[PDB]
Amino acid sequence: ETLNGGITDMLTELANFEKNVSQAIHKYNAYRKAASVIAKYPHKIKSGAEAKKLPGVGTKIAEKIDEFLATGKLRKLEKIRQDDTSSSINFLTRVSGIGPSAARKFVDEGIKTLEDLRKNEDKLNHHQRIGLKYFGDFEKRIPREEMLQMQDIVLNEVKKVDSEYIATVCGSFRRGAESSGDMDVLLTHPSFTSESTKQPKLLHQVVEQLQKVHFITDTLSKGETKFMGVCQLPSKNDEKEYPHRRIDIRLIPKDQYYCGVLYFTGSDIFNKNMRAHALEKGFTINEYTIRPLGVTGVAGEPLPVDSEKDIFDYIQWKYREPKDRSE
DNA sequence: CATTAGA
DNA sequence: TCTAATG
Ligand SMILES: [Mn+2]
Ligand SMILES: [Mn+2]
Repeated sequence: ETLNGGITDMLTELANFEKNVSQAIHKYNAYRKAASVIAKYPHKIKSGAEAKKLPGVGTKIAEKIDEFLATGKLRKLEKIRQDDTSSSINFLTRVSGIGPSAARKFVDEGIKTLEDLRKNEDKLNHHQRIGLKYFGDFEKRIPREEMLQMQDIVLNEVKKVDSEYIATVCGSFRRGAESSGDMDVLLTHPSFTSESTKQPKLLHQVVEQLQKVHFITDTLSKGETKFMGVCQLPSKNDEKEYPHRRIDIRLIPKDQYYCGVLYFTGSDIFNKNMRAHALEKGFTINEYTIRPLGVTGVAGEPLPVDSEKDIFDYIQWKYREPKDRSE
């Protein structure tokens, strides 16, 4: 957690680089498993060979550890850290819609900067076009104060269109959190569930409503169950306008909401931890259901959930307020 | 780990 | 269709 900090940190720097700049999935995958185990190691790794003893650690990585242990730096790390090309990929990538793939391609063509990005807006698809348009705002964190306003609006329309609609703003926001990165609204309705063959409109309707009133500004991607967009709070009695916010709305068949919801609320740890328990407690939990574990090894049969309660109950846990889903 | 765009 | 990208 800190005894091996630098070693894992470097390892990650390296890993990340292969995966992006180069196309070294293997090497890349190599660095992480490596970084993964040394992290778990209970003792200050004093040397190559020492780490070396570990699974995942080969000759190449050890060697790196040696140099870094020896001197407070890594050359190869130093070389990349400097290099404009790799530098450029790291950058372009920030644009919503630009993955490494395209990052590299652009680079190749010579699009390195944000300006260059503009002068060739044509080279970019809508998503990436929007990404660029909202580049500053896309980087800015969302104040709960703002999150509170947002959520207010959504909930209002949703209901206006259909009273039968169930919506949940999940994530960090849900979990109390001071700021959040983008809004995630979980959505479900009674006339939609596991079997009931769709009702795309179910998604569509609201998407519209939101737009209609100007909450939704742009569309990043929209399908019959998941829409990805951009939103914004009505700029008051002028002198101050609101940054553009990433927002994602998803349709869920009523019969999987809470698992769904439960889930998204996290925290990643809480999840796992919750999930680990369900296992002893004779169950299985995953993004949509929870099924009783059969002794033969495995077993199926989705239990019936009406609230985040039912689930706790199931694995007979303490119902944990989202506030404290922290771990 | 899955859903949407794209070309 | 595959491949990319966000989550
Ligand atoms: Mn979020
Ligand atoms: Mn999101």
